[PDB]
Amino acid sequence: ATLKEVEMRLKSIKNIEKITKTMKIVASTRLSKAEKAKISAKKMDEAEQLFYKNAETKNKELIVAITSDKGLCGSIHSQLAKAVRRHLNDQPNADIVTIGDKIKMQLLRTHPNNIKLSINGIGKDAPTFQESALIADKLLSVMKAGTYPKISIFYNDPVSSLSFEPSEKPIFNAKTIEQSPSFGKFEIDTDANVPRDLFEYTLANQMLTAMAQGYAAEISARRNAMDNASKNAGDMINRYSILYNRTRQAVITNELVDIITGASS
Amino acid sequence: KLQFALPHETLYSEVTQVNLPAKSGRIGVLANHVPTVEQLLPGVVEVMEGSNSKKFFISGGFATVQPDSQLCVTAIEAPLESFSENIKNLLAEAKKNVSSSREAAEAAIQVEVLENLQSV
Amino acid sequence: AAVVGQEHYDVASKVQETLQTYKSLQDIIAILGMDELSEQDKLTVERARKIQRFLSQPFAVAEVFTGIPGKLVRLKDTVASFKAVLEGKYDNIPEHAFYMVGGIEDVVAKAEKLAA
Amino acid sequence: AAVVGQEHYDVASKVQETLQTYKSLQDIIAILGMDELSEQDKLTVERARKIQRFLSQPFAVAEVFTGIPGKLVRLKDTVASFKAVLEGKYDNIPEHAFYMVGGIEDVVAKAEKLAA
Amino acid sequence: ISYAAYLNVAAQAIRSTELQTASVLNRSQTDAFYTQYKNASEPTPITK
Amino acid sequence: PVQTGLKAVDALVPIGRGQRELIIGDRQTGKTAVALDTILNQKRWNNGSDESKKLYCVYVAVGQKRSTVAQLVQTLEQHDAMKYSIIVAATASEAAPLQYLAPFTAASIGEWFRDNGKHALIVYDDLSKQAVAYRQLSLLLRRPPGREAYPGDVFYLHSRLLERAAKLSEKEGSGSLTALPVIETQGGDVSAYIPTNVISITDGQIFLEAELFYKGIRPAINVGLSVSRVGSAAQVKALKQVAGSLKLFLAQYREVAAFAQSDLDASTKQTLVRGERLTQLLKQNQYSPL
Amino acid sequence: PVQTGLKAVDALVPIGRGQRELIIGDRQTGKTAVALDTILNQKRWNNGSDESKKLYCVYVAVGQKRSTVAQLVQTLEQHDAMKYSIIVAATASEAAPLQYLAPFTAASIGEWFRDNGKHALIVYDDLSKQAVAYRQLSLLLRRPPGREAYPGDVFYLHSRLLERAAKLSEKEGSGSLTALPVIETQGGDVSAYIPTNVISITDGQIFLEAELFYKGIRPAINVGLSVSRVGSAAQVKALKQVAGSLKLFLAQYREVAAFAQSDLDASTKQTLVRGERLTQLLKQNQYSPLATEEQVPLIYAGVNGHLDGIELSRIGEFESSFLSYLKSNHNELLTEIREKGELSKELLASLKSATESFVAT
Amino acid sequence: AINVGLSVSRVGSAAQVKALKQVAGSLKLFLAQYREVAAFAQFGSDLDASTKQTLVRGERLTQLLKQNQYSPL
Amino acid sequence: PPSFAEQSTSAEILETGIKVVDLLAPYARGGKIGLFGGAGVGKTVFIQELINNIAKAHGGFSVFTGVGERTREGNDLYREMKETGVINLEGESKVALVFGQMNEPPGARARVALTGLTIAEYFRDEEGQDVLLFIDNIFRFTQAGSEVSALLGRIPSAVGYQPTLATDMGLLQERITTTKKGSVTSVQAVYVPADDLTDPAPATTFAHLDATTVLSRGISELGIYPAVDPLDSKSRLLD
Repeated sequence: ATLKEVEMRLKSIKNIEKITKTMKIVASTRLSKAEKAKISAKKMDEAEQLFYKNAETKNKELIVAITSDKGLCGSIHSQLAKAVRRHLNDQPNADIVTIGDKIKMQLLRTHPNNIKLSINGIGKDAPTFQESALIADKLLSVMKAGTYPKISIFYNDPVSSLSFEPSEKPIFNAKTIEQSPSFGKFEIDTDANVPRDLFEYTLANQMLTAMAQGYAAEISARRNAMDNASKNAGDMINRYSILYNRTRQAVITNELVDIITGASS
Repeated sequence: KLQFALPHETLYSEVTQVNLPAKSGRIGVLANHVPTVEQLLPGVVEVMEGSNSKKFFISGGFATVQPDSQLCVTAIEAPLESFSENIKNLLAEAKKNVSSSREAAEAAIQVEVLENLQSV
Repeated sequence: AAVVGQEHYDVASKVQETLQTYKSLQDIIAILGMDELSEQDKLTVERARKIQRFLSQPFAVAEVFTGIPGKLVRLKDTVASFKAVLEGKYDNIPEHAFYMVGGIEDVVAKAEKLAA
Repeated sequence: AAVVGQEHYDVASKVQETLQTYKSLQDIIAILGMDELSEQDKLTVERARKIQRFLSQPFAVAEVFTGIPGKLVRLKDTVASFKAVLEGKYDNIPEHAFYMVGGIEDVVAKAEKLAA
Repeated sequence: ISYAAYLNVAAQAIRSTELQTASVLNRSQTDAFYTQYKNASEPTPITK
Repeated sequence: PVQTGLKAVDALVPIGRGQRELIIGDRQTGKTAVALDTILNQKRWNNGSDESKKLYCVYVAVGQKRSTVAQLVQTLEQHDAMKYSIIVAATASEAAPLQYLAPFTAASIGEWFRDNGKHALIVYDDLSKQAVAYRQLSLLLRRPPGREAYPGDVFYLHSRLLERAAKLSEKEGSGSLTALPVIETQGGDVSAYIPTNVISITDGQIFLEAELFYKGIRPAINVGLSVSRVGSAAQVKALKQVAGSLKLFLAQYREVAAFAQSDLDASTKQTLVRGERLTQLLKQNQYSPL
Repeated sequence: PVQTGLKAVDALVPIGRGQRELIIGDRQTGKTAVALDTILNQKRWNNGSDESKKLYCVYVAVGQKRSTVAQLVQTLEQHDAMKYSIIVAATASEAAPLQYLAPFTAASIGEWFRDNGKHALIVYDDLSKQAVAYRQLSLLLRRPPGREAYPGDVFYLHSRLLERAAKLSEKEGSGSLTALPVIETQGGDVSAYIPTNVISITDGQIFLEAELFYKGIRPAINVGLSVSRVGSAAQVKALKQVAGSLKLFLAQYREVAAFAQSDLDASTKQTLVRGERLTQLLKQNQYSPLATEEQVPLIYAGVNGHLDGIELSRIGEFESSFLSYLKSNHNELLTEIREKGELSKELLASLKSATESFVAT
Repeated sequence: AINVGLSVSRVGSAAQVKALKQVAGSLKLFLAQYREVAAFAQFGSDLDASTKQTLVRGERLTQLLKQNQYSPL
Repeated sequence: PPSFAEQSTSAEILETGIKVVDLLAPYARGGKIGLFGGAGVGKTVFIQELINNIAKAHGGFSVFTGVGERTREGNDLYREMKETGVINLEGESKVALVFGQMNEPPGARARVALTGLTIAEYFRDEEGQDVLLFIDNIFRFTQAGSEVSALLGRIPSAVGYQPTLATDMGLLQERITTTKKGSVTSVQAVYVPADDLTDPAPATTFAHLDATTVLSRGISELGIYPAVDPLDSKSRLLD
């Protein structure tokens, strides 16, 4: 009726409310693990960076981007899409590796050719060395990453616990390592092919960290979003409730009119 | 100073004597050791902070005494004891496995790791 | 049909479909966002928000009451204006510009005014 | 209970529970999909879907309504067939292999037809 | 053999006795596919 | 003009003489107070000897407890405003025909001033209680329930009542009975039969902002849903010139503050900064008018 | 207290004698079955000599066909309970004056028991059809039909009828007339005029729900939406003691059922383990009454989370075995629970040990 | 514009042309799957190929159904 | 109902011993402050506390008038009231009790309220004493009036409620006011029809009620007795 269709739509909103409620809480649980990983990783990353800073390492081009397979992590996908696109105006001829289905789709719309490598299975778990290692190994072989004296990777840095700013860093090539000024103040040896190993090693070490930052933002965004959803659903609940109440009253009135009509005739 | 860390840990991220197995054989670092860059091989490592000594089996990584005298050790996964008997049985099988099966090189690394384990 | 022009009829048809989609997804867009619906849909939505705003045309007899001087737009002008918008040519200039003004030319001029 | 056979009752209790969960899960699947759905839930979806089309049974009357003559299934046979499904003895069997089938022979037979 | 592969195998090996907890197994046992792309074009997703 | 003493009801909902313009909103949100403030402001020309800008104001209290009316009177006498005003009363206890006849009789007094060519004002609080009263009689006459069971000839009642307010011509002595009919929304419902009938008859509404009311401010007005049309040509020029479409500007703010769940261009942010600050400027406490 | 032999009703919704409490639910879900179960557990009490324990039950079958009522009569006889029963029959075809006055006349019978100091229980099923009959009468008498074309002074009727049910004082002799009106709903529309009225008059409600039925609880009760407004003053002290805990665990279980469908904190998951086992334990099938000396142990186990370990499927096996094991180990203890009527700390100590032993085997 | 979910013909294909009975045999089934999938798709859940086969087929069907005023055939 | 003169021209705050009441919902002289939040917040005990407070406060008395009483609940109230000594048989009894069961005919259900009110006005006018008159469900007051209207043949107004709903309530709630002598004040219980406040019977009730004190069961569960939830309790007497 009016009454039942109102009621059913209100129930739909209710179920949506329940789901968004469930999701935001579960997301928070998952988020705790996400942040923990990112901490330990960032400490590790810092030890590597300690060398590169002091080294003054100094940077076609590669573009790597990071999102999960999974969506429902707000505007992670599209803030990232915009910042990729910005550096795809810096060089549209850049070979794009899209690590994540969601960024793949949006980015595919802006340019589809530029997509060269892509990865499926990301969203299923928090970033791990095993994943990073395999992607890196494949990244080197297929995309010949070392040739490009510019690699830049994009991910979402979770700036504050309610925000995310898509962020980038440049992956230091063997070329960068060569021309870093301090590298002799560290005693390099001719008894090792440190560029050919170190490039690979920081390809992954940087990648894993970038992923961890991105992942943390992903689960964080899901919580934030699912919370905002619940509020909006509450408001629609209120709007349909007033309509429901009104429809009850009107039905009562029409029934009474019927009774009166019957007596009157 | 000295850092030793994993993306999952922060082992020693100070430490007084460090014994490391590196591209250049084995290297030991004690107090002021001139700043280095050595790629760490998968390793049996001894770390001593004071006379207290902790023993690590390490996946390989990178070693860098900084000009900050901070020996940044970066590795993926280590303690020594966790890596260690079922592994001996498994590794014995893995040695066999190289016979059957990039895969040849991989299986060789499994054997290499078995040598590293054997060294303990 | 071609009673008042097949082309005119076609333009009007498209306005209706777009608006009907746009009204349809109002629930989902509000509870969630527009980003949690497709990019294609987002273009449609963005186009439709503009169309909605564009439909305004200040009254020339309540010009006093509104305060805003009225606007009167010709039928000939109308076919041209909507045709352009459906192809999204003017979908790049402020929705503030579209809001509470008449003609397509007026929107464009108000875009320049806003830009200042 | 044993009014219609104890076994018959138990089989039918299991069927109802399976369907009821699937109906609830429609909402979860609607937004979340496979997210927050265990291995168990996917199986419950699949069993419910298999049961869902197990209900479908031809009608003798069907000529221009379907054209597939009715299936008259022995009482013993019906008890057996639903039991098998629930036990997962027919969980390697497609959803559609219960579609418009009768007895146990039929459930297997339409499974065979899809199989080959 | 490539250095990042060398370390990877080494990590996997390190995941071998009784001390080998699930989270360790997960850090070095994950399955995926790499959906290679090309210039639209797409060499098929094959297990990573 | 009718100087309400509120910027928002004299340039965001501008008015002047003869106007019909309802005040609509939620039950007993100090509903009476909104109207009262206007009456209090009019003491500059009501204690003024300028008879044109002097109103002779009638406050019609229908369905109002006699106790509440007595508090209102005492409030009026504290603001020494009782003297230039008449009160017509038909309390909640008072009989259903009396309540029905209370506005019509009141308008007769209003007309005596008006037909002396003088400016007056009449506030009818609440016509919704007149609907309830008329309903009682009609039903007891076995007349059929109208829409929402409020009789169909309630429509005729209000329409005759409402149109006896208007500024009149030079022939008629340039007089006015400025109405201001205060309609109570039962359950906050604004789709209700009685409000919509009033809205169509009147020009302008004074829809009130409940959310803001909860968040204080005696009074908090939903100017987004308040309108006026012919009250905007009954204005005073000082507040027409200075009021440079500030209603529009604050419905650019209405839009801006609608969306934020969303990037704000620096221009929108500036609008918002003005808008929010403007809202603060609007805030005014009862019994004090500008 | 009045005991129905259904653990959930007796503990979660504690009922007494004199009390009038609603049974609003949908027909043929064993609406009649829930009612009948009480009479059967009351057979136990009936055996008990005192006539405050001999509840001479009255079933008021309103608008119910003779074929159905024939089954009811036979069922009562089968469970040998039709000998302190009275079945007032106003069938579907039986005329509307008879239907209207059927609860009233029936109540007068009830007054005789109450007056004699004895106790009895009158279960009106369904007063909704009593209402309908009055609608027929009123409309034909041209007296205006109230809301939903159901007389407005149907409220007045219900109030007169339901306020004759009383637990008397020793002034008029302490006797009683328990009542349990049953109201039939078609969607759970409590909004409906006849439910709203009855809901107001009754003290407590039992809200029986379809979702549970599908989920295998047959007869099916949603006991989150059941309430008592006469409370645990009409509850055995013993049964009260070991079932406060149960209410709280289940309360958490409802909320934490709304995250049940994956990855969950241990606390939430723990609640689910106890709660799922409890849900299975609270399942019950028609015409099984259960002694208080066996109600008390079962809830204790769940409370102590002893059910958690024994698999969900194995709850069924656990129950019968546990009870027999308790009887073998100490039907002395069980007899103490029954006779003392109170749970001594030593008896619960022993009981806890016994349950642990039972969980072991 | 027809809402065919609430449209029925309870006389079946005995009132239908024989040629048309054969061709539109699975037309109902395809459409039924299209309607279901389309609803699901709006709750923004990620879609597998089996659902998108339906959707893609379904869209073509939707356009096929459409009728323009004053055109017999 | 009294004349304009003998109606409240200025309202003053009738004192209570409860700090929570005197801050967060101050009670008015003549005023109707309609309690919300049923027994479970210790509503009855709260009401009892008020009777004691009123006695100290002015010298007042009370009359608990119960409309649509459940005869069980009536028993409980009488027993509790005796025990807590607001009715001390040997001692003094401040509160007078009038109970009107639902079973009592609709006409008598409507008139129990007026009878209670008459006692109260005798207290105010003819013993000077301020009194506080509790009413139970005024929804069941409405229901009783609605029924009698239909019996009288009068056409049910919207939602079925009587056409004379306003005037009858008007009389009842204008005989509760501040005369020159005492003042009656009435605390009422509003059984909202499924929180469908939109309905005329609650809406009209809220129209009459000056303030509402909204006790919460959440609040009492935070161990707070007074069980008053001040973020729900709202008064116009907080000015």
